[PDB]
Amino acid sequence: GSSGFRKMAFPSGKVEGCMVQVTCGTTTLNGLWLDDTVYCPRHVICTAEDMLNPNYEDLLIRKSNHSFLVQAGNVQLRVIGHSMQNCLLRLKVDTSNPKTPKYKFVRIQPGQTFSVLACYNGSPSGVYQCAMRPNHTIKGSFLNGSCGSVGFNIDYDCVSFCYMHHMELPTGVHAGTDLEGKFYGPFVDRQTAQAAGTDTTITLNVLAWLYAAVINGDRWFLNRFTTTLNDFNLVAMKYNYEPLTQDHVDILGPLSAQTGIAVLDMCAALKELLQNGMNGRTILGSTILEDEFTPFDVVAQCSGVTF
Repeated sequence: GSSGFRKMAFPSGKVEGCMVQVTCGTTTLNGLWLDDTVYCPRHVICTAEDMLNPNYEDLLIRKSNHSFLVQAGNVQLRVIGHSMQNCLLRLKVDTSNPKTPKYKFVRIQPGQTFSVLACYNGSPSGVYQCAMRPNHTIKGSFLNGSCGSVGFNIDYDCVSFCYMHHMELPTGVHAGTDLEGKFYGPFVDRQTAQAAGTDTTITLNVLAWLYAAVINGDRWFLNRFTTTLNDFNLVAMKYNYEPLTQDHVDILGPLSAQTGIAVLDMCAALKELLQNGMNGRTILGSTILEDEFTPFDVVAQCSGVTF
């Protein structure tokens, strides 16, 4: 047994210095501060009510430069200009962020990983690695209660801002846009049922997670049965799981080598936890199967065999 899984801590390269808080009305979210400009989700101008059907074009002409309170710690950046870029809100401040790095605005895609700086109430609370699900969402509990946080990659001395968090979908995943205000995926910045096809559980991660568990003591969930790749995916879909490809099986080769448990034998164990549940039982201090951690996040912390 263990006290839970922790995700690797990646570099930030002074990205934490570009974080500020934007407050219009009763809403307060995170924003990106570069030079003399501030970026943040435009729904910061919407009160809980104006979410069922907001027309930002008019909700904006009802705000001035005073309407916005930009904070950089105990320091306030005075808004001397405001415009709108798609779903982002552009704000011109009366000063440039001294610790602004060489950057650019790229727009990655599903599969590509990037670091994300989560902000609890404001202060930076860690940099994490996340990938863009094929449906264009991201699974991470650290983004809960956040918003307006940013994702990026570092190449030498240049920061590549590629993402901004807007709203959390009821399915537990998060939707964001690139740094031009254009959403990644069929999502929108309004309160509406739009989380269709985001409830699919990532088999690859659960498995990895299950390996991470075995590596730290948890074994009870390991029966001595087995299953074919086909007979597994049969159950995979029944419970809304990603059918596993022989390709995915390769990815889980390092861990299978380390623990000495064949990937198919780990599936027979998973298939059980899906047809019977855990029964108030636990795995790495969890009563539900986790899938926020990829095979790489696991191998990272739980090193093991070297390659």
